[PDB]
Amino acid sequence: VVGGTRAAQGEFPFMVRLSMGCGGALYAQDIVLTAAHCVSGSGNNTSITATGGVVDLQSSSAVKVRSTKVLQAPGYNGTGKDWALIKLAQPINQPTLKIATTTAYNQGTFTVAGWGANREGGSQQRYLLKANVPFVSDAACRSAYGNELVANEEICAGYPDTGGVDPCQGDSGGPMFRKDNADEWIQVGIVSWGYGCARPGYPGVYTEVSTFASAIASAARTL
Ligand SMILES: [Ca+2]
Repeated sequence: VVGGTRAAQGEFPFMVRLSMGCGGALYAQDIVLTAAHCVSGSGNNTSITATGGVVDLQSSSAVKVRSTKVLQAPGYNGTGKDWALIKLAQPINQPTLKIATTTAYNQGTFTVAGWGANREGGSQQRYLLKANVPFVSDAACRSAYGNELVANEEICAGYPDTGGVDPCQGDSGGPMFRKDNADEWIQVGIVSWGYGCARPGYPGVYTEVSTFASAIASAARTL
C-alpha cells in the first residue's frame, strides 16, 4: 500500500497473506476470498500458504496454513470477475469478514490493507499497512481507463486528482471495506488493478463484491 500506515495487531484480524504475493480475507475460517488473478485456475491445490493472525509476518505467533483447493471465478480471463476462493487445510481462528450483498455501501470512504509495496517497484512489506481511500465514481474512473473498466464488475477508489494513497504490487486479493449500518466491517471490494500506484489521474480498481456476492456464497458452500 502506497501512502499507508501500520495497522495495529488485531485491528483487521480477518486479513491473510498469501504465498504468491497477494492479500485475502477470511470469508470463513477455512475459506479465503482473494482475487482470481492471484491463482492460475480451479482445482485441488496444496501449494498455497495463508499466513494469518498477525500484522508482523515474522512473528512467532503467525499461523501458516496450506490450501487444499482453489475455486477461481468461472470463466475468468482477465476482464472482470476478479475473485477466487481458497479452501484451507485447517481453519484460521480469527474473525471473518462479511461481504456486501447489496450496493448500499458502494460509497463513502473505504479502508484497504496489505503487505504489498509502498512505492512503485518497491519490495513487499513485513508489517501490514492500512489506508483510507474514498469511493471514485465509475465515470471518473472511466475518464482514466476507458473501455478497460468493466462496468458493474469493478469499483474504484482513491484520489483521482492527486493520488498518493493506493494499493500496489502485492496487495491484490486484499479486501476493501467499510462500516455497515450495524457498525461492522463489510467487504465491498477486492484489490484488482490500476495503472502504476497512487498516481494522480489513475485511481485503484477493485472487484465489485456486491455484483458477485451471490456467486461467491454459492461457490463457498461447495468447498
Ligand atoms: Ca461499478
